[PDB]
Amino acid sequence: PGIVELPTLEDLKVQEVKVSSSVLKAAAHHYGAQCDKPNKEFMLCRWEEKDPRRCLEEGKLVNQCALDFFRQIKRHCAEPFTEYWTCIDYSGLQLFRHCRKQQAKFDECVLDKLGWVRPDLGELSKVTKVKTDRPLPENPYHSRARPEPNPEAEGDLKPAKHGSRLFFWTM
Amino acid sequence: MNPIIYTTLIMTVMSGTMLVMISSHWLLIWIGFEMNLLAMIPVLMKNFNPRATEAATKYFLTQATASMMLMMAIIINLLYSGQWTITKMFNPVAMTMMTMALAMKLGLSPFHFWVPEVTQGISLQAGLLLLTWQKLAPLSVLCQISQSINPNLMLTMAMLSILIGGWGGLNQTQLRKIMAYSSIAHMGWMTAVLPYNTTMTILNLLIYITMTLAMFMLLIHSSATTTLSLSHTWNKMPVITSLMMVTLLSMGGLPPLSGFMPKWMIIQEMTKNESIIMPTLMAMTALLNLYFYMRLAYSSSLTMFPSTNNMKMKWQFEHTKQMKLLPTMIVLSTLVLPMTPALSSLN
Amino acid sequence: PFFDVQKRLGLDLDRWMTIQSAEQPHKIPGRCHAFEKEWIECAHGIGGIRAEKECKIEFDDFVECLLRQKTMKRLSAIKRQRDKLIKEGKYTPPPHHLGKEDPRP
Amino acid sequence: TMMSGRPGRVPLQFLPNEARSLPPPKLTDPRLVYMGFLGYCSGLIDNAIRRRPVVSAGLHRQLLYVTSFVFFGYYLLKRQDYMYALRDHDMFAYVKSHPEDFPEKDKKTYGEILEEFHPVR
Amino acid sequence: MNIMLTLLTNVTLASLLVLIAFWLPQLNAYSEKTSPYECGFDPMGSARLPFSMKFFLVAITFLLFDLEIALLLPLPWASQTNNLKTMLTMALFLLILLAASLAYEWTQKGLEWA
Amino acid sequence: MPLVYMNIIMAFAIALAGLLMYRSHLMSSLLCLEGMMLSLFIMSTLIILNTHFTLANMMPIILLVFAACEAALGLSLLVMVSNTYGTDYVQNLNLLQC
Amino acid sequence: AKTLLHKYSDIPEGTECHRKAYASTSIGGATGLIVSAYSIALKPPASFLEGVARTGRYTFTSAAIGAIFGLTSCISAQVREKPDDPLNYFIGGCAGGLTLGARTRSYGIGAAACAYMGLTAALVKMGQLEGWQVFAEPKV
Amino acid sequence: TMYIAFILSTIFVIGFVGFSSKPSPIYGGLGLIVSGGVGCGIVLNFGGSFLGLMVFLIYLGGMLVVFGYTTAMATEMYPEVWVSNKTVFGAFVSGLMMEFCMVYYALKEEEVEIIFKFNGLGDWVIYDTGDSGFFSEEAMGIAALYSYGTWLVIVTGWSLLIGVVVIMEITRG
Repeated sequence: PGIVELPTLEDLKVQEVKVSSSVLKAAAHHYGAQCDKPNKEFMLCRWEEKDPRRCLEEGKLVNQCALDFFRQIKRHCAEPFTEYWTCIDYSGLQLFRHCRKQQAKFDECVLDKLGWVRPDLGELSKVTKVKTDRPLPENPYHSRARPEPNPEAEGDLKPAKHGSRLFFWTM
Repeated sequence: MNPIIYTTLIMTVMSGTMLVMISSHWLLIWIGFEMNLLAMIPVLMKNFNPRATEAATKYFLTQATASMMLMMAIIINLLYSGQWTITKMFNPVAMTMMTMALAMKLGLSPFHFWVPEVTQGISLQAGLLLLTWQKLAPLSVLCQISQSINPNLMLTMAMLSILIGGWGGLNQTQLRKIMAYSSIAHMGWMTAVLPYNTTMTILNLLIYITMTLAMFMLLIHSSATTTLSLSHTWNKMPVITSLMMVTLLSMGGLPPLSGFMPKWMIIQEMTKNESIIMPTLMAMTALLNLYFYMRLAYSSSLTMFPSTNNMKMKWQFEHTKQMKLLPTMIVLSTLVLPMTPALSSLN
Repeated sequence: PFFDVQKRLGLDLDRWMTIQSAEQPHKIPGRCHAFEKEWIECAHGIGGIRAEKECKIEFDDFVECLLRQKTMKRLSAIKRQRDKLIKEGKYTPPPHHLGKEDPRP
Repeated sequence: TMMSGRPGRVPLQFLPNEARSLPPPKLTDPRLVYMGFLGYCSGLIDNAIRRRPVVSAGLHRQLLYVTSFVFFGYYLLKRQDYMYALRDHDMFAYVKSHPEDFPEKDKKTYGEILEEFHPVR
Repeated sequence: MNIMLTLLTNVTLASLLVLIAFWLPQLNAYSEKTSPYECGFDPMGSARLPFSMKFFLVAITFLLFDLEIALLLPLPWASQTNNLKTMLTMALFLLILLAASLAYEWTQKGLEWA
Repeated sequence: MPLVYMNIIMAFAIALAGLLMYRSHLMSSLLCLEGMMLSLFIMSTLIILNTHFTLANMMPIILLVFAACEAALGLSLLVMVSNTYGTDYVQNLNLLQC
Repeated sequence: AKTLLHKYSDIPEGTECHRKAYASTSIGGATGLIVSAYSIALKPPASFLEGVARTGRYTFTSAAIGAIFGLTSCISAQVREKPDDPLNYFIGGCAGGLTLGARTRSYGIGAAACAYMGLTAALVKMGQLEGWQVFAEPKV
Repeated sequence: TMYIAFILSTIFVIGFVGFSSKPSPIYGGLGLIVSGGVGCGIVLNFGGSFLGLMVFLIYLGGMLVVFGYTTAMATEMYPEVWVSNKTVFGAFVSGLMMEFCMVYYALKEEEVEIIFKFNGLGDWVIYDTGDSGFFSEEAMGIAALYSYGTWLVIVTGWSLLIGVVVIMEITRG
């Protein structure tokens, strides 16, 4: 067949979000609300192109907005956030119900210094509309031409010319 | 066995066959086969005898082996295709395994050995079901996959089935064993045309079912399981033995009787596909079946055998059990040749 | 005798598990959903005889996805050649392939 | 399997609606009369088996035999005629749509064709 | 692989206990001591003779009951579906059929022994 | 195919050969039947898991159910033979010939 | 199976009689081994040595029949210079039947086997020449 | 440890040979026990925790009733082991030799075609790189039996009830 096109090592280099899973989970609720716009565009791209190599640029914008999200936290809510994710990091399940006291401290500072409001229950799971400008892919599956269907029927029925033409049977 | 329980078991056998003939999933076809076996074993052992237990054990072993091979073939076809639908099987090895399994279920030779034994072990009531209803599901499965069937293997099995059925029928004096070998020969006849035209297989199956229903119901109406016991029936009821002679002549494939229809149509279809040696050999080998049918006709009606004195008392009484379908099955199995152009309805 | 009572009465008794491209709980896609979708849509309505030869590229791709026989053959050839090169010292595995560089997140 | 996979075929339907465009078999059809004859023979055999007067006993039973046989034979014949009409229609359509596979042959009269003469001595 | 390690450690510990049991004590064996125990008297027949099961039917049905228990195990996950009506009806159907099979075996004197 | 598939298919073949080759007891034949059923379960399970055929993950359980149904059938036939002959020896099944 | 068939048929008629005879012998030996296996399965020998003897006898009979048939047919084709005449195969089949009778030590068996085998071999040759299909591919 | 599945499959074949040679059914029982446990191990290694534990549990319970019968029906005064009869030992040795030959042929020769085409690479290769998320895909597919597979549930339940009935009818004399 052909040669699988692969993007070069340079063009898939991004400033990685070098934080931990516990850190991400602590800020996840606010991250979903603030970084909604670029993340949803990337998800729409991946779920319409169905090819990771056709959404690298949108993937880069996810990290850039994710880094910008944490930069504001470090500048306005550094210490209360560090208390929050340290508590979450302790539990093996990384539960939210064992750190509600620290969560309220982080939400209170963020609501004042940055103005962010934590999304309510059942709000980060809703299906959203994404207004993009990249054209909708015409053939995402790279499908071949569908074979021509067989000829479809004909007009009305008429009796067999001489009935059943089975040997000596005249009818 | 309680009549309610017997009716439930019979309905479970029928529901298993209908599941096989109705589903589009291989797993459900295998499930229907399993249900058929599960509900058939006690039906085989309705009358408890050591011979009945032996027949049930042999039938269970054979059908279990066949079902295991069929499920292995299904699993291999899924592995090589990722498909469960009953369609063109995509693996030759899986096709061969499935063909062997289905031939073993049908009793096609050289998987014929269990049929004469299981048929003899069970009563006439169970033998009728075994030789008529138990052939529907595997034949339907074969008809659904006739495109993927390797013609060489199926034709070899059919020819061997006809040869072995004829040869086995000649040395048999037990009526049930004669019926079993005749069933083997007719199954070979049916499976001969499977790669060519399945509607001819359906026609042969219908004709064979009618003939075997008539024969088994006549045997039940005479309560005869051996040639000597059937010979006495000329004295008490000559009508039954005359109808039996007519049905045997029909089973031989003698025109103008209905038994000529399947062989004639099969030879036609096989000659349409430029196969001239195989149908000729099959027609010539049918003469052995015709031979043992004629021998039975002699011992039963064409010639009269010595009766016993106690038949005088039996002369006074009339049969109480009445099989309502027997006259229709006799008529359909003897006088339907003028109606072959009805073949199209089976399309 | 495939008495297709399901298509007649409209019931769906077993057509939901015939293929892996059908609806599955929580929309968990099959490993070869795309290939099977292409093969089925290519070979829909044209008959089995035509589907065997016409939509054969799609079926070959589907089989390759299912079993990965040719991909495994290529990988085995690569492994054998790499081993032969290492035996003769004509090749040196890179540090990221030797567990010396931190893998990207 | 030929007609089993025809497009538009509704499963488990004895007579499709398109069959009504064909003339129904006449009630005086010889095939229908033979179906009635088969029913009468079935009635006679039923009388013979149950040891009752073959030609007179149970006129209602023989009548029912004949009626059922004629009814089912009429429907069976209608289906058979429909299927043969379908076969002819499909064959004609396939011939029309494939002119290359069924070309007209040059019509040479016997005066032109040379067929060898084999004497009988 | 941790479960494999645990299994290996347990098996090795048990086999080491067996080894110490069979090689630490002072062994003095003779024919009479190793003879089968039959409450001080010599056994009449072999212990490998047939031993009739008076509850054979119970075991053969316990086979199918274990099958039904295997069918019922996925229930905790089955409650997480959106088709709770169909799921509940099918689960109750399986349980009703199990109860019906038990009742049939009970009434037809199948659970009784001998 | 992976070598595990080869091993499982070979196990099924060995169990089939064992079942087809009786020696004395009918119990060992049922053992070979159960072994074939187990091999088919393992094969189907590996196939379903590997291809992520989620909706087909219930197939091996159904196979197991009908497997132990056949096992119960075999066990009941075994007890009847033992009751009728005293041993489960396959040679006692000899009345029905040809 | 078809490997041996094409190892025998690809050899042209009346050429390489030794190799043709060897191929026919191999086919006969395979058939005899199949027959021996079936006989052992259906009619069990009392001892392993008895089974080996039965297998050896059947295999030797079948292989001798095949070798004699091949040699006779090829020699007839060579001498008569008629590769496409079924009489060669008829003579080969009758020779095979005579060898079968010799192995069974019965004149009647020998004569009957000669007749039937010769007829069948002539039929096979005629089918090869004309194109008769024992197993016809479904064509309709 | 990269070939754990292959080792388990070899033990599977060994156990199948063990109970296929037909020793005393008691010993065939432990042969099937080992085979079932190792198959559970394989299925666990492929991600089928519930399925593997299910075969382990069912066969463990099933072979128990077989053992009960082995001591009631198939009880020989001298039960035979794999080293008790030259027929049983021959079958066992033949099975082991067949398994070893095929394993050696498959390993030393990467591509092996006995009946199907087998590749000598490790089974880890065929694994997928996808993420199931907060799912046990096998568990969800199995639990879909009560939602999607209503027909399967009905047929299986009916078959089990009819199986109980059939057992009672068979074992009644």
